[PDB]
Amino acid sequence: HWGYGKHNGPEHWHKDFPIAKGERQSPVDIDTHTAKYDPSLKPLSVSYDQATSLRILNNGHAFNVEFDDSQDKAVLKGGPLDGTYRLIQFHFHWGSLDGQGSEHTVDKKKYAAELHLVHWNTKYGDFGKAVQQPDGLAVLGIFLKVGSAKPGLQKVVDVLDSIKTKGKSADFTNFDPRGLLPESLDYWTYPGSLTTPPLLECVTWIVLKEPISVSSEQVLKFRKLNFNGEGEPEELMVDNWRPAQPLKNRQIKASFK
Ligand SMILES: NS(=O)(=O)c1cc(C(=O)NCCO)c(S(=O)(=O)c2ccccc2)cc1Cl
Ligand SMILES: [Zn+2]
Repeated sequence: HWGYGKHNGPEHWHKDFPIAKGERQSPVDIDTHTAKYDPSLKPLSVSYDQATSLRILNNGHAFNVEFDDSQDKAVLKGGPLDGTYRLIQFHFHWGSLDGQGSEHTVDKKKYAAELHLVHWNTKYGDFGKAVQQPDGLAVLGIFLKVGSAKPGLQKVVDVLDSIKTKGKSADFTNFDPRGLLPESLDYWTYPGSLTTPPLLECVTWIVLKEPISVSSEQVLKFRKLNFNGEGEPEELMVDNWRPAQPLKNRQIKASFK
């Protein structure tokens, strides 16, 4: 039932998912001036050499690229984390226009889109168990701006025609997520939540400072997807982002400056 419209969008979610109004909700505005530099923070370790993508699915909220997470093949560690998190999926949030679409903001600035690489803590054995724990997930968030194309994104953009509507899925193998990363791994980090129902408070957020640029034609192709299922009235999949939530009793830490 939940989604992103006037009658079922973010402002409604708390009815079905009361944690919506909880103490560590995501996303947030990152006020770069009040973020605390922490010189005890380690470089982030992104080991994506042997990642195995399996598929791509339109779930009627976004598209998820799924990975085989049955072995330590694509892992995040270091940075603020204790131990090892395995990549399960990535997806994006984006706008109807280039001036909005990101979930986190930087000094109130909205980017065209935001990439989420979702990982789970191996101490909990799998994803379903991890989401029930306060340190279960680490999500690496990367901002997209419109400018030069990202060559490494094009394989994703080119398959979207095949998964236009809610419930459609395609085989999607040999996709290399390293091609979606910016040069720098400087980051902000804070404890928060899933940004979509069920909104569970289980995420260590790691948000990269450096955006990637993607072309207008690449993001235009994301906007051709549909929230509706095949043979329902067409509703373009745009503005699938939750706005900034109250920081409450949290400090955002920076790995830089
Ligand atoms: N946005 S996010 O905080 O990185 C985030 C987004 C989703 C998500 O896929 N949501 C559905 C569409 O985005 C998930 S999920 O647990 O795989 C899930 C899938 C489908 C429906 C609900 C939930 C986990 C995280 Cl951590
Ligand atoms: Zn997300």
